[PDB]
Amino acid sequence: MFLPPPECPVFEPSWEEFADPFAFIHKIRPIAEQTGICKVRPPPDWQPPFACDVDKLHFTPRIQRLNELEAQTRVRDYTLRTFGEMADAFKSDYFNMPVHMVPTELVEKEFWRLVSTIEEDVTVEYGADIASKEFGSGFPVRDIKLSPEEEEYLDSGWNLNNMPVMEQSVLAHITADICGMKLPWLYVGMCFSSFCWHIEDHWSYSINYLHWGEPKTWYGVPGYAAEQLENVMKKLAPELFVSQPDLLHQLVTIMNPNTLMTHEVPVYRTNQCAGEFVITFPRAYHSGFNQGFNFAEAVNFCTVDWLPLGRQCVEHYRLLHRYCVFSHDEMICKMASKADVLDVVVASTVQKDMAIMIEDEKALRETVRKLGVIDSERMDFELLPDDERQCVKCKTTCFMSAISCSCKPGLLVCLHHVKELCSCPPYKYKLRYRYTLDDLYPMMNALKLRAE
Ligand SMILES: CC(C)C1C(=O)n2ncc(C#N)c2N=C1c1cnn(CCN(C)C)c1
Ligand SMILES: [Mn+2]
Ligand SMILES: [Mn+2]
Ligand SMILES: [Mn+2]
Ligand SMILES: [Zn+2]
Repeated sequence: MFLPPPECPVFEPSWEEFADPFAFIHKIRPIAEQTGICKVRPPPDWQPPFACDVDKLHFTPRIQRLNELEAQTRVRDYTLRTFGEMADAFKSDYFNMPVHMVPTELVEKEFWRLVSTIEEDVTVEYGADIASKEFGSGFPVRDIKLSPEEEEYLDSGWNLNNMPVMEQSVLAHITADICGMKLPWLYVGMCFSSFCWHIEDHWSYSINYLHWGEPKTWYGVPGYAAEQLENVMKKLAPELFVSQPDLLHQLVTIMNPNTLMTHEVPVYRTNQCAGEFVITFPRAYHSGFNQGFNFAEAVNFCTVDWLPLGRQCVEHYRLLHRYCVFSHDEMICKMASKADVLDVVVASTVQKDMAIMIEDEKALRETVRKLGVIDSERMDFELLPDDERQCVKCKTTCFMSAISCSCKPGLLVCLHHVKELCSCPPYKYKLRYRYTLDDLYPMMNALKLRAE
């Protein structure tokens, strides 16, 4: 027996409200961040054109078994037509019904039954990948000859290709290769194909658009309940919490929302239909499944609101020895170096994060100096491959500074883990720093000036 969570908030902005996506999100944040997810119905006039030949679109399917609490990684060939045909026949055969006459309530109820049952070993398939020449964005991009209809949506703020380059997303300024993160993912779904409970890398927002097809069912949990949900999962599925060698290597799972609700974790649901958006807020857990054959597109993004949470996330990561996707501080400094061309509100928020960064860095350098580290040299960390600049203990990506030691060449620790590097005496250690405090304070003041 399954009891559907309460519905999450649904917004129907006017064209005036809908115009600027970042302003609209900021306005709904008070409501939506209490539920973790929300749904956005664009004005009826807003309808981006979906033109597509299902025979030339091809992708490699991924296979998925559907067992509650079973571990899954978060890491053959179909055309969109053959997949679609496979998907419809599956659902149609499973229920002995036309795919559209099966109620969403029923598919939901059936999903939670089959993932629970040991006897059932339903496997399904799906597509998940970054856009490519074999399978491109569902939104119009610049390239062949576009219709005027297509051209109209080229520059839309809700065209998800545009989010990795809007200034209001601080992830745009990142000049590092983080393709997995800042580029939109494309998802081809069939009935029961499922995304396990997770939050986004670095606690970022995400936004998801269902282009066409049968709906996508979501479950969302507000950011404030994140560790509570983690406690419940740690008690019921500990194998998901054994630490992992690489970032692609995260274990996740399917878990009945009722189980979370039973343990006082607030959960909300929704059915995302074609032409609707779902937005997930920072550190809001979500999961769900598809009702049938469909096509979605999704991307992460980071508003100014997020910057302090961004800093908190990386400290988390340090404590948990989890790898980082990028350096938060390296991003902060990149923005500071372009203060003159920053949006004024952005510059203000960045300045505030940078002040915390600098006083924290000050204290850490005083601490390592009292541990006997005397020698130092400037080091351009941004030039090192990421796997070449992780703290050997906590795996954090170094940028502001690190300690090295001649006794163990090429190894680094962050300044929280000076004691974890070599067993040589302190004078053989070196402080590697990107900037001096004297370098940093003017960078921060440029941001201050820019913000008046
Ligand atoms: C079933 C699949 C096409 C799919 C999907 O439809 N969605 N829709 C939203 C999300 C998210 N977050 C999302 N994520 C999906 C997805 C990716 N990677 N994986 C593999 C591991 N996953 C179960 C967490 C599933
Ligand atoms: Mn099962
Ligand atoms: Mn997600
Ligand atoms: Mn530790
Ligand atoms: Zn460390």
